Amino acid sequence: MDIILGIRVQDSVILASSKAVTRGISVLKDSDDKTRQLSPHTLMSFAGEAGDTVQFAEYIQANIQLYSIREDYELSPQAVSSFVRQELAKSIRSRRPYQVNVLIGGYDKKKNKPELYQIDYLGTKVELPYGAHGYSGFYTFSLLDHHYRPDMTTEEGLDLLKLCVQELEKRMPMDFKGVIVKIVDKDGIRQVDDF
Amino acid sequence: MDIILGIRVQDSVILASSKAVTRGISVLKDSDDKTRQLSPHTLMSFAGEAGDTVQFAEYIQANIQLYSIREDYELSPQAVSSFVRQELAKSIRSRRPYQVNVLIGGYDKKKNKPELYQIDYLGTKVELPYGAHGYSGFYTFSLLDHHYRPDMTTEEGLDLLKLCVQELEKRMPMDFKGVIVKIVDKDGIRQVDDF
Amino acid sequence: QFNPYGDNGGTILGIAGEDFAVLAGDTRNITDYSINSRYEPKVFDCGDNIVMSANGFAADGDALVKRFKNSVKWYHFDHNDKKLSINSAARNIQHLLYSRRFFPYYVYNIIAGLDEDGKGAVYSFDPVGSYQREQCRAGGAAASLIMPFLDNQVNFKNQYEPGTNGKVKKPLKYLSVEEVIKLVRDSFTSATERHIQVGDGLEILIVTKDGVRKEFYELKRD
Amino acid sequence: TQQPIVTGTSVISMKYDNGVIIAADNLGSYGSLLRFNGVERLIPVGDNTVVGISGDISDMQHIERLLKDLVTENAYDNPLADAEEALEPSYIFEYLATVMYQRRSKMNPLWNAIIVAGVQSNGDQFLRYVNLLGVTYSSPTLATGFGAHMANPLLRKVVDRESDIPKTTVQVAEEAIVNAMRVLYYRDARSSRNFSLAIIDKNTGLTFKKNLQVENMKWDFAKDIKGYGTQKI
Amino acid sequence: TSIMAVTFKDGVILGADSRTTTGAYIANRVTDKLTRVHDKIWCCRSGSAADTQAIADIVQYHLELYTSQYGTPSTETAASVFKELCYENKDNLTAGIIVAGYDDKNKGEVYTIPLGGSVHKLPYAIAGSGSTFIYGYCDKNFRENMSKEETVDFIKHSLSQAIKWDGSSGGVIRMVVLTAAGVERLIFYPDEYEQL
Amino acid sequence: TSIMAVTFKDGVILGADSRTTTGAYIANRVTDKLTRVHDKIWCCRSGSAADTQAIADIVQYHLELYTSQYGTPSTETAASVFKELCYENKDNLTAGIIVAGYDDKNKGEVYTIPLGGSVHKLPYAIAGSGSTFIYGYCDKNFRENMSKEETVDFIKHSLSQAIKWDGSSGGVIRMVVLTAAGVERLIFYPDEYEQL
Amino acid sequence: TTTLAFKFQHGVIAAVDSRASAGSYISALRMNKVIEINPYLLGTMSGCAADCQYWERLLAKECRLYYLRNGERISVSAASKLLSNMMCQYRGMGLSMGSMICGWDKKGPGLYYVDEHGTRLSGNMFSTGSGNTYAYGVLDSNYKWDLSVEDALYLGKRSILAAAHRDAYSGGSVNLYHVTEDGWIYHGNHDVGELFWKVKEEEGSFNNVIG
Amino acid sequence: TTIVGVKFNNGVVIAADTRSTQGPIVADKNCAKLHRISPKIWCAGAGTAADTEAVTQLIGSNIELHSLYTSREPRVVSALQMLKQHLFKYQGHIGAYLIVAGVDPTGSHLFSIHAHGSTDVGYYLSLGSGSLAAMAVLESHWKQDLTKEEAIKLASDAIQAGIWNDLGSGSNVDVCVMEIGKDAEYLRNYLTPNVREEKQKSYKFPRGTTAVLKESIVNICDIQEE
Amino acid sequence: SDPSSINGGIVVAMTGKDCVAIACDLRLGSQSLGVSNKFEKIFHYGHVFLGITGLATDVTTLNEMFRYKTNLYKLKEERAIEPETFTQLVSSSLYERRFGPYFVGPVVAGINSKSGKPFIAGFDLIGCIDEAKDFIVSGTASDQLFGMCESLYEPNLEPEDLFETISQALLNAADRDALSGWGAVVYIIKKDEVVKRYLKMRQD
Ligand SMILES: *[C@@](C)(CO)[C@](*)(O)[C@H](Cc1ccccc1)NC(=O)[C@H](Cc1ccc(OC)cc1)NC(=O)[C@@H](C)NC(=O)C1=CC2=CCC=CC2=C1C
Ligand SMILES: [Mg+2]
Ligand SMILES: [Mg+2]
Ligand SMILES: [Mg+2]
Ligand SMILES: [Mg+2]
Ligand SMILES: [Mg+2]
Repeated sequence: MDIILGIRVQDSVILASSKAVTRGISVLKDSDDKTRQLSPHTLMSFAGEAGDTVQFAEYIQANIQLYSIREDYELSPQAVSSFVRQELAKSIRSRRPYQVNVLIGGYDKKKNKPELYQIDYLGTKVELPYGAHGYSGFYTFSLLDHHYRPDMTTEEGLDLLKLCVQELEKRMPMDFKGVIVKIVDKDGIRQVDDF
Repeated sequence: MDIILGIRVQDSVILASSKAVTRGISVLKDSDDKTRQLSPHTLMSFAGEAGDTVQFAEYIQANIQLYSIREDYELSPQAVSSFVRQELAKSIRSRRPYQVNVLIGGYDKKKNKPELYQIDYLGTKVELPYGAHGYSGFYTFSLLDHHYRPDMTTEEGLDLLKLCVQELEKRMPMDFKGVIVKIVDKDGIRQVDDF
Repeated sequence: QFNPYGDNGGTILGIAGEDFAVLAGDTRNITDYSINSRYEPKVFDCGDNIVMSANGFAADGDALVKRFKNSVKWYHFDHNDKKLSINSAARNIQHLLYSRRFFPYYVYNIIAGLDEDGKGAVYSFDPVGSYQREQCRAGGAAASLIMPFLDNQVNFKNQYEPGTNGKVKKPLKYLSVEEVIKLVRDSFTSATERHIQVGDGLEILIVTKDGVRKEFYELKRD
Repeated sequence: TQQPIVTGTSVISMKYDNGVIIAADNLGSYGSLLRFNGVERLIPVGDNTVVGISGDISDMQHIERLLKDLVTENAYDNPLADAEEALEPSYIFEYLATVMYQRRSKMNPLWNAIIVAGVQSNGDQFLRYVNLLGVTYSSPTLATGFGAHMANPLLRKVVDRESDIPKTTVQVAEEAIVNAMRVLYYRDARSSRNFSLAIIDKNTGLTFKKNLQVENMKWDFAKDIKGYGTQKI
Repeated sequence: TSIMAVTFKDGVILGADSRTTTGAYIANRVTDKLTRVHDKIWCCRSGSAADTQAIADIVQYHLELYTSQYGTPSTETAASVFKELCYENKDNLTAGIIVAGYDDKNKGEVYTIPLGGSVHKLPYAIAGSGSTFIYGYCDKNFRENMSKEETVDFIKHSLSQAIKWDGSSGGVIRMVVLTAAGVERLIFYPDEYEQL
Repeated sequence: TSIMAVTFKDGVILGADSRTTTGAYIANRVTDKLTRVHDKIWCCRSGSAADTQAIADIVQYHLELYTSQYGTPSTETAASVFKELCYENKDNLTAGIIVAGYDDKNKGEVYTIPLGGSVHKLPYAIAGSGSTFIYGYCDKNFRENMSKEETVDFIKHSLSQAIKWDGSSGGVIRMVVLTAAGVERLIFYPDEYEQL
Repeated sequence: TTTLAFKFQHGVIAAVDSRASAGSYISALRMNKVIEINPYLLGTMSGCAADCQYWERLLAKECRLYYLRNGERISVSAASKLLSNMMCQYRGMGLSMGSMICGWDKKGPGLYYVDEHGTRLSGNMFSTGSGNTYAYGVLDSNYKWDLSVEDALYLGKRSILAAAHRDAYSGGSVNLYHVTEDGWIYHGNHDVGELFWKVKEEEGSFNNVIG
Repeated sequence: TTIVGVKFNNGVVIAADTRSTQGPIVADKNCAKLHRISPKIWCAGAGTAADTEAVTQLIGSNIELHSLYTSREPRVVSALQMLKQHLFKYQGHIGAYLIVAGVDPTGSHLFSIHAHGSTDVGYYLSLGSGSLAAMAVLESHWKQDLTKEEAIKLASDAIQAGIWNDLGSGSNVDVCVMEIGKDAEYLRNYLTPNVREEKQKSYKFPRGTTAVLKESIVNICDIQEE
Repeated sequence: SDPSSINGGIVVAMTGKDCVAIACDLRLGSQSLGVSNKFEKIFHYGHVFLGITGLATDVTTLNEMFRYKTNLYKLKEERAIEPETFTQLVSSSLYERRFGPYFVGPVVAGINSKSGKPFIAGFDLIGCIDEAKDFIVSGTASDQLFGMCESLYEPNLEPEDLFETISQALLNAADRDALSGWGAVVYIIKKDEVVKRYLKMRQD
């Protein structure tokens, strides 16, 4: 799929992901949710080759849910991100690699800190205040470099995110049909229904 | 460039053409007018490879304007369309062909009839009640086949055209930044400034 | 580089009547511009009142027929000498073909017989296993020459009743075996004229409740 | 997948009233080089079958051994190995055809074209072809390689259809085969003058003729041919 | 193809086979590969038949015009015209030509012109696909100032072996003798040379 | 490479040149191409040196094990082991081997095994890139039941011409004589064979 | 091909054409591109005919086994997922199969799009095949949730007609299906040749075409 | 295509089949492959059909003008030389493979010519996809000092071999005989061994079977007076 | 990509008793997309009719060219061109572009005004003439037309019978070709009257 954005503010992580799905020359769906809840305080968005994205995300989801039941304990966002990276680093040297890029947004309940991890299909992990995959960063990083502060509120984070989407909508040739926005904080995961 | 549409109603011809211009991954302009007035009652829209489109259109424009001055007489839309076709049919077997597709909308003052001609880069001419180039027809022709009548008014023609653009905006992956609409009738050529 | 496939030419034709069915095919076998045999049978009696022809690459066609004949034998062993119905045979053949989805049997297969209500039946396949029951089907080299003729003369397509002028179609009256054999002979005589891979001989297998009957007719040898 | 190295050219054959004839030259070519001049490409199996092979010689020698082993294996625990349960041409052919088609299906073919000629138990004539693709066919006349293009037309003038077989004698059939071999020597650049011929008759059995030569050749008219158009001297 | 030209006491002899192939099919089994460009200047052709025929026709034209103006041309002069064509058009040609001729002053001379368009004057020359198989035989058996009958036997034996091993060579052996006496054509059939 | 094996009255002789090339560079000018697989069964190698060495080493292993169990193997048996390797691994090999040996029963025998893995029993055999140039010479000069000295001269003269025309061949001429008397190694240097 | 399917107030409509092609040659005029997996489950076909038939009939085997083990009909969601998992095993092996799984279960009417990449999408409306763009044009401008069964059947029928007309590799006839909570209902085979002229006259559409 | 040329006592004969194809499809069942360069010089061609015609008509035109200029009857070597120099210039891109034969004041002649510009001489020749089938017959039965009647038989037998055994050849046999001191006789459809058998049924339709929308008269005449 | 099959279309011509017929479909497309159902492929220059299949730009271009040439022929010769002569003009004009050809499959049809003899002919894109007595076919459904014409045709048909035979050959051939159809036209030609009929066919 096309565009996935992420931003870590003071007390939460915000993920924005496009709604479009295209086969051939036709847009089959304009309300697709490119994300899976890995645990109550960990969300993963994804983008890459057709089919591989969902299969990979659901496979990761199943493994983390299995861990949660076995230990009766939620893994830290850092631990989950490391598990995901290893699976992708394992995948890249397989017969047929999984062509999937992800952002992992989580709230660490132990440290009381939001955390955003960017991982590409090769297994390249980086912790960031804000991140993106593909061409999305080419348009948005200049705005984020300018406006971003670490003490921003969730509402200020959403306003800066709106500005990023507006820039994408102006200068990108592709129509990605807007974005679904989700917030990850101490209370869990919720969706912003109006954006 | 991307999308150019045309429709011939009772007493006029309407041409709609996209506003987007893209180089690399960036949309450089969202207000581009993909058309040239060949004569007071003849308009030509165009779409194809970068640079070739404008060069070809302006070359045709110059030749028709030269004819008008020499004879003190406006050529019929049919005559202009035949001249254009021959230039493209001449071009396709050249060392480097001009990769340009056109629609020619004109009002014949002698016969008191609107006329729409569709010509592709090979020099393939067809007179039609409604026409398009590239992938535009794949989305729009089903609507036009259903709703089109030959006795339609100009206002009904614009409403049917709005429906076509809405369908394109829904099902096309590319963002073409809306369209500039122009009407060709007995009184000449005018632009619809609000669409 | 080694090419495992080839083209042995030939053409086949299956037509279903009301209480009978025919499966016809020319007897010519070829490679490129040479003739291998003027009489190499292509349509076979496979048992249980079923006839079959696999047209295209003869080696793959002979293997498929050989396998299906074997499938019929084992169906009797495993299911108390039960008769293999034409619809059950068709489905079985689909699975034989799809077993080689990634190294296909390069053949267009047709079978003919009678359904469980005694009516004539023709089933048609593609090289990878898609099948469907049909009334009329030509397969092979001259398939594109013959099929339109059958659409016109068997299903009365584009034919209307005089005087009405296109308002009323020609009614779909059934054909007799004698009328069908005429259409088959004329189909192959016409195909022999305009297609270089078609000729030499014509062998027709007719299926009725009474059994399987053969008819042979000569064709032009040029 | 491979490419043929040392090769053998045409093998030709036909049916006649009481049996079959088969012939093939004694050359083993190495591309354009006429490397080996004493190669036997007709291989008898018992006293009722002759297998003629063209194509790759290393694969021919392999097949030659399979057939030799087939005879050995058929004799095992078989008191009627030299009688009712002896090897038939149809058995030998179907075995080879099974092998050829299996090898092509593994994309590792035996780069050959084979003709199995013989006479069955009931006196019926057997003549069938098989090649590297596993393709099989039968006809009153059969030939491989160049023989398909040049020999078949000559042999089909003698036996054009099935009904001409009882009318064709062994003298006529042998004469036609020998003429065909001469024509191939004139026109096939990978052929030799020396060849072998085998007759399998239902009455007189297997006759295997070696060290035959193409004779009665026409070359004299060459003296009169001068230049390539305008030259007179 | 198997072609050769050999000098001897009284002049020079050209020799060749008669087989022309299109792959493995023998398009012509009685070809005449010994072609005349002047009364006593002949050439042996190898490579593309179209190219070698076109060249030899142009050379024949040049030497006919030379003769009209300047008198009988030398064998060296003929070889130079061949060379000039084969060298300047080397990108579009596939021609290997042996030139042989007789003067009263220079006697028998042999020039070979391989693919590139170089010229090499030699006592004897061999060329064609079948020449490879007789490099050793010809080197061991060639002598200078042989008699006519010795030279005929040398060419006959040599080409016999070339034909024996090369499938692209065969048919009859044609020969052309160039001396002061005149021009003699010879021919030798398979039944004669095969049993050598 | 230029290699050959020739049968004669008292047994068989193997012969070879000594040049190994990597393109136009001579990597080794004193190579020993005559290799022993058994006491009186030797082979001449052509093609990929890696492939032919690996094969001959495996064959030597098989015949050593054969001898331990069943006694002295025949030359035919040795050629069969070569064949079985060269034929079954024809897709990954580039080996042209001549096998030669002496029995008291069968006397001198020569088998050649070209690229495909076919086997051919012959009175004499030639192989290698330089063999092409001596097909005509060897055919004309070979006789059955020659003497030792005649056979040595035949091989010497033959390889001398092969070396003369083939750039991939050269150096010294090595020979191995296989008779009832035993095994004799020979060597002939350029100054001897070049002036033939 | 052109296939479509959409959810609405009274269930789900499914409509397909019946053409088959082998290059420019029309190999079949009347092919069935719908499979009746069970009385409450349908499957559309687009792409390789062999792949569509084999895998959807293998799905029906697996959906039937579900009923025997659990004593209950399989959901549309689960059926679509089994099929998408089959596609993921032969990932990149060259299969060509675009399908819609239509049905009615406990959650109400269900519609899932599944393709050879393993894609699985839930939605109210889908259209696959070489002529899907033409069908989408009619559907998008005329679709409502408040459609009557009669008007809904006509929409799917008219949408295929639009594609059959313009797309060269779509045509022959139209096969209609209506899925209810009592199961699916076949609404016949409609020849496009006859249907075109009928619709032209009654609707007034296709004015450019002469008849 | 199967095409042959055979020399005899007092002249030369050529023959050809009558099948033309577009791949595996037969376009014309009675094509005329025997072309005329001059009255007593006939050629016949295989390969690219348009090239064999165009090059035959071109050289035939120039031969006629040459004959008029020189006040002499055209020679076969002239047609040969003109053809090969033309074909050589286009380096095989003109796919014309011809057998050329004729009689002139020098005598009787028979040549073959290939697309790249090479020419051959012979007493018997064959060209086309059926050349091998025909040549097998020629090599079997040809002899020196043939008569006119023996040569026509050999020629047509050679063409028949191609008709029956080559799929690229078929239908009828055309012949042209060029004898010295005589007019050339062109024998179109000399043999007719492939006549289509009567069809089992007539497919003549009832009048009114086909549906019609509009009828109209087409004006093919010029503009009228008054 | 293949220029002979981008736009699609078919033409067929038949001889009868003192009459000829020529027919064509009306489709013009861009591969899978149908663009026009009014693209007629038959033209006439006096009493000589020419049908052209293949690349539409070349079809249009050639019509304009043969109109040009036949109009000059008439001014100089002071008479209309005949079918036999026109056939040679077409052949000549196509071969002059031997190494940059028009991607077309022309078909000539007409009756000689002097001899009264019916005439048809066909060509390849490069000029090779096919002068058949019975029928000529051209287009993307040429194989289909060959099969229909060969089985339905019989010699010496009357105009009103010939109409039915050619119409059915075209219609049923077009219905087995994706790139042909969308309407059809049939010309029935006699020595001094010509009728043109539009056929009713399926529009898919
Ligand atoms: C449109 C016609 C697109 O062309 C549809 O998608 C159609 C779908 C479909 C048809 C029948 C049954 C189920 C679904 N698809 C095709 O017709 C399909 C197109 C095609 C071709 C090649 C590929 O490979 C990438 C994909 C898609 N055509 C086929 O599958 C062809 C091979 N089928 C036949 O040629 C065929 C002949 C035949 C004879 C008898 C019975 C069945 C036969 C078939 C399927
Ligand atoms: Mg990264
Ligand atoms: Mg034939
Ligand atoms: Mg030879
Ligand atoms: Mg050296
Ligand atoms: Mg359609």
